[PDB]
Amino acid sequence: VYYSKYLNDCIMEAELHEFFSRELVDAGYASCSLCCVIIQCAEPEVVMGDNHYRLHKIEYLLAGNIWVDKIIKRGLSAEIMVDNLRAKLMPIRRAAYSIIRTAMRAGAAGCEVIVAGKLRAQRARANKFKEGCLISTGHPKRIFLAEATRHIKMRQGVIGVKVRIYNPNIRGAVMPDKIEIG
Amino acid sequence: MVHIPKAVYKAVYAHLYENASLALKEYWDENGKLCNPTYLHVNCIMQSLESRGVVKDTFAWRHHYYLLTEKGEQFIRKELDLT
Amino acid sequence: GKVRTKTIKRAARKIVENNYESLKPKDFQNNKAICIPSKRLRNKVAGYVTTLMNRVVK
Amino acid sequence: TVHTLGKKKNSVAVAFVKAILVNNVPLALVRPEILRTKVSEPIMILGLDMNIKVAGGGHVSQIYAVRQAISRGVLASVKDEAARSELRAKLVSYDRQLVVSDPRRCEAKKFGGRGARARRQKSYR
Amino acid sequence: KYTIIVVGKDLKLVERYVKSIVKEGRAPVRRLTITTRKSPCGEGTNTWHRFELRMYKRTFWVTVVIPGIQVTVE
Amino acid sequence: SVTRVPADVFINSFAAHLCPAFTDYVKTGVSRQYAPRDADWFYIKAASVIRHFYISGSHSIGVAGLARKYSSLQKGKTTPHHTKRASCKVIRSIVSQFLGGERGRHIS
Amino acid sequence: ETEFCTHIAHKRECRICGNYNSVYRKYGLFICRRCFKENAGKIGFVKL
RNA sequence: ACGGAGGGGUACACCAGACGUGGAGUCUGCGGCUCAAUCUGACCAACGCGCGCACCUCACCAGGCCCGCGCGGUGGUGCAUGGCCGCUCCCAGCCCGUGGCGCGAGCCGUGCUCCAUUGCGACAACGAGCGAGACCCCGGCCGCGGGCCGCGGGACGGCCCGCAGCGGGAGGACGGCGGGGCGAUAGCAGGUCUGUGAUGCCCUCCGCCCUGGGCCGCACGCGCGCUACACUGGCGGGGCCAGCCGGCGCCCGCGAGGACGCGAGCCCCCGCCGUGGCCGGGACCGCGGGCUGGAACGCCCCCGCGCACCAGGAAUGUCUUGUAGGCGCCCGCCCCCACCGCG
Ligand SMILES: [K+]
Ligand SMILES: [K+]
Ligand SMILES: [K+]
Ligand SMILES: [K+]
Ligand SMILES: [K+]
Ligand SMILES: [K+]
Ligand SMILES: [K+]
Ligand SMILES: [K+]
Ligand SMILES: [K+]
Ligand SMILES: [K+]
Ligand SMILES: [K+]
Ligand SMILES: [K+]
Ligand SMILES: [K+]
Repeated sequence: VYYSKYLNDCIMEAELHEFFSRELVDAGYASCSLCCVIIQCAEPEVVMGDNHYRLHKIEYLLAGNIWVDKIIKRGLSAEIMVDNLRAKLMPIRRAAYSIIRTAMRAGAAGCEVIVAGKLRAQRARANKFKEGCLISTGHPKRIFLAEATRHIKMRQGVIGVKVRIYNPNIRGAVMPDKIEIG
Repeated sequence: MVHIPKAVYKAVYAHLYENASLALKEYWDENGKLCNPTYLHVNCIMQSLESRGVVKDTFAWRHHYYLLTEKGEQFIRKELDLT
Repeated sequence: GKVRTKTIKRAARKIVENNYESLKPKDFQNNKAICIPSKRLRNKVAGYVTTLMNRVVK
Repeated sequence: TVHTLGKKKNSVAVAFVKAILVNNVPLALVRPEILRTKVSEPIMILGLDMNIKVAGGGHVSQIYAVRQAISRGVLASVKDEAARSELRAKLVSYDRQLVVSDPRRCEAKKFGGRGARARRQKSYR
Repeated sequence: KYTIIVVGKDLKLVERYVKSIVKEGRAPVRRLTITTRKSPCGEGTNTWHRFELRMYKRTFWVTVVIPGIQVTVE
Repeated sequence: SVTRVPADVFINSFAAHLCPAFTDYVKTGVSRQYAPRDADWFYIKAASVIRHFYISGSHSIGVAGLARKYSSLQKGKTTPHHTKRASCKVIRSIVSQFLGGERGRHIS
Repeated sequence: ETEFCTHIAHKRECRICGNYNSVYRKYGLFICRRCFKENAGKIGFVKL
């Protein structure tokens, strides 16, 4: 039995991710890895404040190192951008079209956004804005597609938003469908 | 205003110019894991420290997480007579 | 299987018009000249190629 | 030195053949005395000193693994010859399972029923 | 003499790690599994989620740094 | 060897070649609802247990390993039927009789 | 003052939400099936 | 949309069969009744469903502490909402750019075949995408490597016959690969605020805890199941084989069950009983002995007591290979305990 140790490592990695999703919302959290914790984030320059005081305070709130990479393409990640839609709440059409446009310039090959809540007159409906090509079936869904959903604590009722980004082009494996013949 | 020693040990788990940080498991042993005064003595006062803003909090899986401010550390300067 | 999708057939056309010379009316050999991101996909496209050859001869 | 295997469902039979034992109990003393015939079929339709170790599954599978092992272990006796080519022919004209293993295995259970096809009764009232 | 136990959940990472340790130089797989009703409450067709998790040993009775890999020596 | 003769002959012809009183008012287990009937059964059980030991030449068998060797079902209970073990005192005592290491016992 | 929490019983609740009911303790997961679905994904449990 | 309208397809929906269910006792859920409370949801797609009720879990009842002896709330509102789920549907469908027709709602794009809007080929339409397929997982046969695990090969409607493809043969481990995972657009005033630091708006300050009880009460009608109704059987002694992975020696004690320590059932063989509610069937009850636990009302074991039941009306369900069915084992909730569910 060498596996209690590793399983508790997994559950504590879940801990650190969810805590970071509660807290580092200010600085575009994405994800973290456990090893010496190495963190995928959207700007490190604030998570390290002046004189690293806050970063050290966090490390010592992981007792009761921390080193951080950079998200090179901000708009490809369905997490900091769904936080962006959290921020913009300002008209729905324009908010979600900016949400799409940033991803499409950043290099998404498909993108779309779903919104549901009491938008007009005491009734929930569901908007769906969209741009480009998307897929939803089989194993490649878990590689190339990316989904993220967020609750919003509105003045009136809660607002659910989903951002879905499709990248069939990464530096990696080739889709079983596309067979470039030359 | 219950126990002056209790309400000083709870501050003692704050390194003032250093960077310790506090967490709280809210059982509601029966003593804390940090020093050994009771969870209850920690919890009653930490409500007030939240109201004042000597410290701020987030929360994740039944576990209070705190972090110390500028103004709160100023407040503690005089309660521990440091410089 | 029975029916081949247009992905397979679209492949088979370009492949055979590009290697009319190299292709024989057998399957083992035609595999090499097709050797796509999967080996079963390879298998199916080569299966259609092996038929296109003995259909273009006659 | 000769190696041979035999399979039925989860039954694995190992045979060392050299110029007859099944689980240390000789041929005609293996438990199912009715299926003893079924075991002894190849020997009489077609010695050396063979030796077997077999486990897995149940009685009938043990039988269909040891029998098939002994068939292969004397099929590999002569080499590169017309006997090497016609023994397997008499074995097939007895049963093709006397060479090639049977590939059937139980299909897994799926929720909402006791087995692989039986559901539970559907009552509207 | 020295004992090495090296463990990880992802077969690719584990195989890489054994491949890049011999660049220097029965405990089989078992699986951690659960089944559980898909829905929150108890209404509708009884469908089930079946979760699964295999994790591996590699044994090195000795006579790269990969995050998610676990090592003990004893 | 002994293997070259069958067991259903060995047990009987060896009980015919061989003694507590708890033999009376005892069933062979909580499975069996009646005590056995052929009052030679204690000789027969003893010959069985020794025919089962001499098989195991190297490793040490045990007495729970022997009650688990002699098991059957429990029924008349309205429920799906479960397998139960036999008694322990009987087999331990038969082993002690036939006895005159690290664990259990062994042959010779 | 001398009655508050006398009784002894299992203190079994989920570690993520706080539900007294329907907690898995296999392997020592100490969590509930509802909570399990939205956090098992990265604790590691996957579907095949 | 629908038609007791025509035409073309298809599925265990029917055919041919098999195994059942409805008739008995029994476990479990629902109603209705009773109650200080018997907390509550849901009526194909509610009803072994909301993961195992002595205490806690508990939302409900009889009492009692805190702040006998703003804040919290398992309060409401799923017809105020988010996410997850079910279902229409695992159906084969959905839809864009430029052009054409029309005042416009709109239309166009969108025979031969396959499991399939899969394709052939034709066309005021040309050209793309999703869903389908591909993909992932498991399991069959064969190689190199390590010491079974982990890296690759192999199967394709390929061969030979008869008329995009329907047929017949051959070889091979497997023949048209097999069991599963995932799953389009559009939605339904299904279900779920009682799973959560999801939550708007109302009401309570109904918060937390302590003891005792109830949810398990019972003429009664439902549903899912378990053991039967025997001779293709029951009983007594013996033989011996699994897989999902897994501790057992010394003893005591009829047994169950204690104190101390260390690393499979069917089936087969041989006998008995002899068509008799019999030795089928094992409910209901009367003593004892044990385990859990602060606490038995929970569970085991020993003797005795031997109910109903003779194959079940009107009705009704499921299934094509290691499949139905028979046999048993294991994991979940779990102080103890499976008749349940996942295997
Ligand atoms: K249900
Ligand atoms: K149900
Ligand atoms: K109570
Ligand atoms: K025209
Ligand atoms: K017009
Ligand atoms: K159209
Ligand atoms: K047309
Ligand atoms: K047309
Ligand atoms: K036209
Ligand atoms: K290896
Ligand atoms: K390996
Ligand atoms: K909810
Ligand atoms: K209150």
